[PDB]
Amino acid sequence: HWTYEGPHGQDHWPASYPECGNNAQSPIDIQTDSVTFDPDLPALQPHGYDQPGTEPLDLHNNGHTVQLSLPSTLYLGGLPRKYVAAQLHLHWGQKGSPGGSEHQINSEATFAELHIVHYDSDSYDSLSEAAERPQGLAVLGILIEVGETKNIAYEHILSHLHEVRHKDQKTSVPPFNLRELLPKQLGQYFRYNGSLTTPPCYQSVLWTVFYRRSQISMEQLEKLQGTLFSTEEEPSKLLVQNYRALQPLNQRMVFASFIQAGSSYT
Ligand SMILES: *[C@@H]1O[C@H](CO)[C@@H](O[C@@H]2O[C@H](CO)[C@@H](O[C@@H]3O[C@H](CO[C@H]4O[C@H](CO)[C@@H](O)[C@H](O)[C@@H]4O)[C@@H](O)[C@H](O[C@H]4O[C@H](CO)[C@@H](O)[C@H](O)[C@@H]4O)[C@@H]3O)[C@H](O)[C@H]2NC(C)=O)[C@H](O)[C@H]1NC(C)=O
Ligand SMILES: CC(=O)Nc1nnc(S(N)(=O)=O)s1
Ligand SMILES: [Zn+2]
Repeated sequence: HWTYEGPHGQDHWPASYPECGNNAQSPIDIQTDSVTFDPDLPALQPHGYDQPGTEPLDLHNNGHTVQLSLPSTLYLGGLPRKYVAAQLHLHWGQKGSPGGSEHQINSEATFAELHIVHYDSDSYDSLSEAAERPQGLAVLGILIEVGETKNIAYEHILSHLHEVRHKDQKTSVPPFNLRELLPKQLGQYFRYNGSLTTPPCYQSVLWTVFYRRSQISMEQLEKLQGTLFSTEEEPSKLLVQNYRALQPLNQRMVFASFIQAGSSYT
């Protein structure tokens, strides 16, 4: 039903999904000269990331992104509640165009963004249930840029895109070290209250966006940008530009878990 572009595109989401028009939405542009340092923000502590179970993980092209199911044995230990892993997925732009990430830092987008989705199992029994509640979800956002060499960790995912080119196709991915999908310096991140960046746009996410970026090769990017289709069959249409436009900060506070010399905040 909903899409990024067209009649049912993002500019029209509010006409079908009211919350998409609300005022504490995601993604946002994080301007470091406006964040507030919070010395009490804990280390994230991803648990079980190195070994996401022993069974093959499902990889699904759902027409809007490619999504990897994750076992609830993985969870984050440094949050207000116990948030267990449910899935991760990606947002990107398109070959020959700039951008592709959802969040921006100091008004600069990167080529793609990885979202690892967790939900509060202390309070709820499923991802879908938690997705509609206040701080029901905790999503980790990793901005992805292009580096000089192939990133093996991301390759564990990218090497399977050709198996799920059509919307709704699925394939299997052997467990791999998920920690390697994360950038360096896990201790430097931003934290704010936001929402799902796709319809229904529920304001249920406690967001964590890392300060440092992960890097994939130029070739891995082109592969991410032009393999999957948004269609179930012919004619085929490439799944591209699946990132939502920036949403107004609307006076929310963005907190930083770190501070350094020359930080634009004190
Ligand atoms: C995302 O949005 C949520 C919802 O708005 C925010 O949650 C609120 O966070 C504030 C923290 O600033 C909470 O208010 C403070 O509560 C302190 C007591 O905390 C305990 O008790 C509360 C209430 O039962 C619990 O929610 C909490 O978990 C603790 O168990 C008070 O000590 C604070 O008062 C002091 O500071 C104020 C300044 O605002 C002074 O005026 C007071 O005199 C005093 O010095 C304050 O009341 C609030 O309870 C939270 N609401 C909910 C529903 O959780 C998140 O902070 C926000 N996250 C981000 C990253 O933006
Ligand atoms: C059930 C569930 O997780 N739905 C989501 N919708 N958008 C998400 S995102 N892009 O904000 O991570 S997660
Ligand atoms: Zn996402």
